[PDB]
Amino acid sequence: SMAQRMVWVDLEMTGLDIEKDQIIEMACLITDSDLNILAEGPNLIIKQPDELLDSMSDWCKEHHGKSGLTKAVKESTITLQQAEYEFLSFVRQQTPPGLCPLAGNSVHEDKKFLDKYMPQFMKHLHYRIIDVSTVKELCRRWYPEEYEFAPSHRALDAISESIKELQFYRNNIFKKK
Amino acid sequence: MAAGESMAQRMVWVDLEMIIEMACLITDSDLNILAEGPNLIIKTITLQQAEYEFLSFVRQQTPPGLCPLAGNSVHEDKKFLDKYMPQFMKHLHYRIIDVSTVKELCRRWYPEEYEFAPKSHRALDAISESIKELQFYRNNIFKK
Ligand SMILES: [Mg+2]
Ligand SMILES: [Mg+2]
Repeated sequence: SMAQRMVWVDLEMTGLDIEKDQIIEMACLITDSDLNILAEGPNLIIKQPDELLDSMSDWCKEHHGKSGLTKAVKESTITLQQAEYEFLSFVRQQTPPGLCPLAGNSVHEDKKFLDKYMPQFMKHLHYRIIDVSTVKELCRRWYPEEYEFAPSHRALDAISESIKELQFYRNNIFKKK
Repeated sequence: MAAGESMAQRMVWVDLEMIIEMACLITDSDLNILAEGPNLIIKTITLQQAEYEFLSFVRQQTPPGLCPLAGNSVHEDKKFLDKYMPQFMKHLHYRIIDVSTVKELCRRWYPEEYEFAPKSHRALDAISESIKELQFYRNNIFKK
């Protein structure tokens, strides 16, 4: 039951460089094994210095500017430690320790950034992941017709769409019972 | 399909076992093995030479940036390779085909079929087992 819950997480960062870039937005949801959303967790924008934001890549600067994320990061007073406190408290109240997997689209990158910057949060979770993008690639290869009809760079919207994408895959390309 | 799409839908299967043994091969979109790559030992050669070997192989086998890494819990292997074989990883897509994801989905949604699924320490045998496991999943829990 609770051991089969999933911890869905999406991150927005200043870039892909794990050695230099930081987390600027994070959202978390808790679903059961049937993808029913059980709990909506914190949706936080994490304060980061102005120099890193002004030094972002062209893709990151353009997109995080058009979405208003850069201005929100400039506006935020939430540190990385406070964000980890909130997320750790949420998952500790929602999941049993060490049994539930991270979930999302290409969530291995999010797992890299969380292992580096939120290690206690990741210590609460299982080591396996549920990568929706794996199912996406398998659907693109084996079910192109269904893939064509499958369903803002902000964390909450992205993770909601990830859950819906996996639900579409289960409804359309997995064996009916 | 259009010319080149079947090649763009190939998979680069890799496995690493800890002295580190590393093996790699290529499958088509239907999991048929097309070519076997190097099977190397790194700390009988150096990391840079082994990276060159694997990169030359995947250059001969997949178009740049289009094909994903594949394997069981391949995210850990990708974490290692992004740091120690970055030129090899730059040839690959950023998405992965994690057989462990399908394994978890089968355990949750198809437990009866899950009890029948396939489950040495050499990397090539691990790749073979991962391919057979994904094929079992396609045969038994995916839409006919
Ligand atoms: Mg995402
Ligand atoms: Mg996003």
